[PDB]
Amino acid sequence: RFLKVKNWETDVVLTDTLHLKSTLETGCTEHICMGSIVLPTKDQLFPLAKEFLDQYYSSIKRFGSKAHMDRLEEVNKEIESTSTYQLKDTELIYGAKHAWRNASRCVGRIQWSKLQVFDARDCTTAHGMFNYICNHVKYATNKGNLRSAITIFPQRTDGKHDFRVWNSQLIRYAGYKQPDGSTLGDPANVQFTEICIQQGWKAPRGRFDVLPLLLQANGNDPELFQIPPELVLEVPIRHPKFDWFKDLGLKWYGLPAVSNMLLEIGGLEFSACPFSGWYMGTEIGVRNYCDNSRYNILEEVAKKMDLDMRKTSSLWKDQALVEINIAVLYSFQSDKVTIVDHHSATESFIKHMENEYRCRGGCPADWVWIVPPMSGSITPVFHQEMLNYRLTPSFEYQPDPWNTHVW
Amino acid sequence: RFLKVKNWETDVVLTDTLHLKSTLETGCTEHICMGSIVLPVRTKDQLFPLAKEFLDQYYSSIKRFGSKAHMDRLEEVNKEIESTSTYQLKDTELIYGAKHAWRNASRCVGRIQWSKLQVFDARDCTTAHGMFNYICNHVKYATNKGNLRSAITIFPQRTDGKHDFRVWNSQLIRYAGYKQPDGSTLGDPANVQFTEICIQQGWKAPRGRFDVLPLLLQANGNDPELFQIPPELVLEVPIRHPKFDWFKDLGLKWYGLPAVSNMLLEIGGLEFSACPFSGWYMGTEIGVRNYCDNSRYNILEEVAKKMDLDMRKTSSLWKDQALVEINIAVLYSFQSDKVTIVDHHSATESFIKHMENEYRCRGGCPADWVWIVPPMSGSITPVFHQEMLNYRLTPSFEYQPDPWNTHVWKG
Ligand code: HEM
Ligand code: HEM
Ligand SMILES: Cc1cc(N)nc(C[C@@H]2CNC[C@@H]2NCCNCCc2cccc(F)c2)c1
Ligand SMILES: Cc1cc(N)nc(C[C@@H]2CNC[C@@H]2NCCNCCc2cccc(F)c2)c1
Ligand SMILES: C[C@H](O)[C@H](O)[C@H]1CNc2nc(N)[nH]c(=O)c2N1
Ligand SMILES: C[C@H](O)[C@H](O)[C@H]1CNc2nc(N)[nH]c(=O)c2N1
Ligand SMILES: [Zn+2]
Repeated sequence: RFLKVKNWETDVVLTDTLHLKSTLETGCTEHICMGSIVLPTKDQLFPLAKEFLDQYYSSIKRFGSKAHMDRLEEVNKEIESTSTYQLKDTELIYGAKHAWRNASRCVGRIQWSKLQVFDARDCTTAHGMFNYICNHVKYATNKGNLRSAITIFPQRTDGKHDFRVWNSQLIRYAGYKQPDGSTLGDPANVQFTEICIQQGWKAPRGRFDVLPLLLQANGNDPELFQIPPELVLEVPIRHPKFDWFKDLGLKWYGLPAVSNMLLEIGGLEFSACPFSGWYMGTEIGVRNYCDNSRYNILEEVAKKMDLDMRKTSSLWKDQALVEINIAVLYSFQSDKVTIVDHHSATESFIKHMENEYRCRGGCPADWVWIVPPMSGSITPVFHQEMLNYRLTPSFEYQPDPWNTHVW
Repeated sequence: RFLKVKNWETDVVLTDTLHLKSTLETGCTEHICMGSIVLPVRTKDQLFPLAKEFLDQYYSSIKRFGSKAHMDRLEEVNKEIESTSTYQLKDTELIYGAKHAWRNASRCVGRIQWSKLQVFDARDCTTAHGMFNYICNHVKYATNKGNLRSAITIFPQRTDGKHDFRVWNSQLIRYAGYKQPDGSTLGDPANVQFTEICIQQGWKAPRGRFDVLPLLLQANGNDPELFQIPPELVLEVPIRHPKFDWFKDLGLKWYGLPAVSNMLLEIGGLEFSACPFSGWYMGTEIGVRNYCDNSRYNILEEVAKKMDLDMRKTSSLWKDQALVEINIAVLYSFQSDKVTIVDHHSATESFIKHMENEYRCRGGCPADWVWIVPPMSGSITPVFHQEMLNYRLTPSFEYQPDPWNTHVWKG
């Protein structure tokens, strides 16, 4: 019931009580751990609402007060006659911040309380969505000095009137299959790119073409919009020691903005809720650039470095990997675009865990995601035991909408 | 039930049916995953089912399930249990058992090799001197002048839990750790506690940075006794770097034979509390963990100093650079001296092939991702992108508490 986590580098031991307030299911059983698997009515709504409002009033130190009780009553009245309810602005802001706070896969949660919430619940059209998104992009980007934000569109109703952003991130590059047999641009985005072209996008057929947005409002068929190019801050990638690096032709965008998730607050479901913070360097340099199924540039870089690629045991992949990541961090810094390195981010996260343990009785955390994809054990999170459990409010994965939507 | 795992790099999907044979528990619940927690006297009653389960597996593996020889053995074990409260394994079953514990070790990336274990039966051993001799022979055999061979030595099983055989060293070969009055550590900080016990037992400590610890061996629940492994049997590799000539002057070396001696081997409900086993190193065990953990030799700073990396900011990735160089050095030194070692690229790649084969032939392969993924360069290895299912099969290797915590001292 009371659980301990040990840090094996420092011997520090923390006691987790927060997991008892856990609700959703992990996918693990007593017989089998699924820790590494990427994806493991009116009567339903009111307990969810109550649970949420209870934690809200408790957080503003007004638990069991006459405003608490009054609010529980009002919401129940609204559910009874309307079959849903509307959040107060204060509750929406709290819900959003807590969904980030509870994101067990997110290393960057030391920041969770600083989130700027943009209430777009008055939005009715795809055009409205595009406006709100450009405003999000410009506010968050802040000429390179990034600020975390989320923009929240209307909640699911009967689920036939869903707001969805079809893109997985507000800003991503296109991917194209070629007669050549290989892939140009980002192979992750090949399918989406074709859906764009099929909806009518004029693709420039380049390696780094910022995708158009495909916005769906009120359950209607989605529409295409190009983000104003001057709102998309991008960084050319150079190395502080290697002159030739720049000639690889590499760039990345400054704003990571996840747009395919579902925000659940008080049992209410926000299917379009793009949020953004800023990059940890490894996301770009390790995953985006070096994953086999991504830009996959390791082979080319090692070649420019004249390393011995005859034997895996020369660690040429590893040498090149480091240099790629040095260049990402360098390029972002030189251009004054907020980025954080994996040492600095994981250290801040240990500080955040300790804060959450003393202040909240725990911090749900998924070690498989929290440990950076390079140099794992030289960052402190590697040595830190973590307990993973699902708290609400939460962000949840949701399936790509093209498998769901009917035209 | 059919469980599916996906590789996110190749889109290859596998189907696990073997997790259905799993009985022991994980630490996890539908409400909490303890995937990253390091640690998440038997009855006649419980024992025959465990025996039966084991002998059913064994007899199935040999294509003799339900044979007269199968039923004979079940009856003979049944009788031996009711009569004596325990039972003895046939050599054939011991070997199979020990091979399977390795096969089932979900935290081990080296399992492609599981069927080649050399098993040394040391169940006739009665004394600590007897244990020392068995261990020397294991070391010499496993070492094989650098052409390492995997081996396990199995001492007598638990009886009443008052007469346990134990190796007190966590590995057969490890370096001493000495805590100094100024709070610094000399040698390996991981072994300070054990070193102090060896000293209290009368070991005369050389007090250098790489002093091979003596063996502390407990036979038959008796107080442990100390023994020095003959030095000529302890193969070591001085670490140097192919391009950096100053690297030798750090004065690093490491031993070639990784040999885990603190685990418990369970077969058919029997418990073997002393069962040292050994294979060969994956480079990162030494170059990443042993050298670069902050609570181990911690040489990152001193290496990056000699490399003249910019150390004023973590975002230079000075630590990541120094780490790659150290790991290059480890692999280079081992290869140069013809001591078996495997890089993390080659090891994880072989593991994926092992794992896919295990799915085809066996219906699954329990695997602990947290441990399988190497401690540097995670996602440029194929295992990072591989979904894994972790569950507990027997025969098994289990962690056990250190004996100085539990031992009744006789005097
Ligand atoms: C402020 C800087 C931030 C940093 C450095 C950061 C860092 C990260 C990293 C490295 C990951 C793993 C992502 C991956 O590898 O795909 C992640 C995941 C995640 N982050 Fe954060 N994040 C930040 C801001 C935010 C914000 C503002 C939110 C919500 C408002 C958020 C919510 C999430 C969620 C839900 C995940 C898991 C997403 C998934 O399952 O794909 N993050 N974050
Ligand atoms: C032959 C070459 C082998 C390689 C390259 C290899 C590699 C590894 C590595 C890298 C680990 C995790 C290491 C750590 O961080 O502590 C490990 C764990 C383990 N290995 Fe293997 N191994 C090999 C042979 C064996 C053998 C022969 C056995 C037993 C017969 C074995 C059983 C285990 C067990 C039980 C663990 C978990 C240990 C623990 O929980 O501390 N391995 N192996
Ligand atoms: C199948 C599936 C499930 C799931 N939960 N997720 C995915 C997206 C994948 C996961 N991993 C890479 C890719 N996600 C793309 C990068 N995600 C950035 C997260 C982030 C970083 C910094 C600031 C932020 F606001 C947000 C796919
Ligand atoms: C507390 C605790 C629990 C547990 N299960 N385990 C430990 C030993 C830890 C694991 N990680 C560092 C340290 N022990 C390192 C020794 N591991 C060598 C594994 C190996 C490699 C190659 C060939 C072999 F035969 C065996 C501690
Ligand atoms: C199979 C495995 O769960 C998968 O590759 C995970 C591992 N850890 C990860 N960690 C992060 N931060 N992001 C990822 O996309 C993944 N992928
Ligand atoms: C907390 C965490 O589970 C712990 O540090 C683990 C992580 N993964 C590991 N993986 C290996 N192979 N060996 C280890 O000692 C550890 N330590
Ligand atoms: Zn689990």
